[PDB]
Amino acid sequence: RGSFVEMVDNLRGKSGQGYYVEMTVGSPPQTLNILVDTGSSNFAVGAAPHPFLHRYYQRQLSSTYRDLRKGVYVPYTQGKWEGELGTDLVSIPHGPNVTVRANIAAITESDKFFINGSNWEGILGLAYAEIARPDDSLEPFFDSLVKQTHVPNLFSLQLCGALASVGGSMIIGGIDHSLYTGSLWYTPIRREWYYEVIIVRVEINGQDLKMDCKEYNYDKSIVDSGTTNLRLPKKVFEAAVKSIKAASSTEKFPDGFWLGEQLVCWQAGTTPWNIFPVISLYLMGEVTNQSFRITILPQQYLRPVDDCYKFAISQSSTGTVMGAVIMEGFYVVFDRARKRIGFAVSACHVHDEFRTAAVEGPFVTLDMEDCGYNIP
Ligand SMILES: Cn1cc([C@H]2C[C@H]3CSC(N)=N[C@@]3(c3ccc(F)cc3F)CO2)cn1
Repeated sequence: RGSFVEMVDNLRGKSGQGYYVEMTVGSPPQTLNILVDTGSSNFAVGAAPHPFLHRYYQRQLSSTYRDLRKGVYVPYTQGKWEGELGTDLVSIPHGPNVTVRANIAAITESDKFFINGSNWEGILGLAYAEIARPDDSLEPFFDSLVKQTHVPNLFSLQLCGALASVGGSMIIGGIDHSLYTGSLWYTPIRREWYYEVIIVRVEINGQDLKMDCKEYNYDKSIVDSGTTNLRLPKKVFEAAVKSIKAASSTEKFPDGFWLGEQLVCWQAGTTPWNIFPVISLYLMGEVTNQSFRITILPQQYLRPVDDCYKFAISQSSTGTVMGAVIMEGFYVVFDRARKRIGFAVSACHVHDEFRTAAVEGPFVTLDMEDCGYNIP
């Protein structure tokens, strides 16, 4: 359905600084680079001359700007942004040939939000209204896009990985079959807030972690393009590291490396990928008692920083976060229309002659509903 040439390679970025898409806001159009984030729900752009910014939204130059006369305050774990709500006309030059009236938070103050040295000036929150700030009445961009146009209620992301430049594709309103190999396998979206999914089993080199599956999703598991690492609940991180250390034991590394406090280096071109295990996440499938598994390589979880690397699996207190470490192995379809997320082997994933990332199924998995966490 099935080919979108003009949207292929519409994402850029720098290692660890996120993936961005070009957008225009206002009349006449003001071009801005916007970080693509499936982990949030606000469209928010710099609107004042912060030193780190290449450019910013100048509301005084737009005839289509409309003030909502309402502020928005967004503290989060690692920083904060605040702004003034309004609406304006928005387009995506390397996206669908449409213009929509969307909510825009004009960022007037922030802390640890913008990245010194990055090439983006705003964020595109692609998740659902439930988690939008200040509340669910502030319609997210994608919802406005689907309401105002005939663009189908789906988008897909191919994040390619390799400060080294990164690239990828955001296919808005469809799937591009050239971006993946094999078949797409779908997992249900548990609830429409974050893109919440259920992990039913975890294996390290095919060796099951043997944990109560509720631990894998404590307190949620999400698909997040705005996070670099694969983040795991503390207990799961503890078991995964123990197992990865055991499989990779032919070479010893300091405790700091596994905690991300130190790097590891090998003479350029000699990285011993073969000693590092593959990581498999089994996800809840579309049918009762049926699952599938996605498998990533050390090429996804050992990130380049003499070839030096950071261990990009880390502990979380906010549940599993399937960030770029997962997304870079796969073509990911956010099939909002059918409340499901599809995964297929990415045609751009980094691998070697011995192993490739994989999406396999079906598998028989019982009691999968018990894997989801519920607040008592
Ligand atoms: C629900 N909600 C998310 C939020 C925040 C969480 C942060 C960190 S993780 C992420 N995926 N996006 C954010 C984020 C991502 C990349 C970045 F360079 C700066 C950021 F702030 C934006 O939404 C606020 N409320």
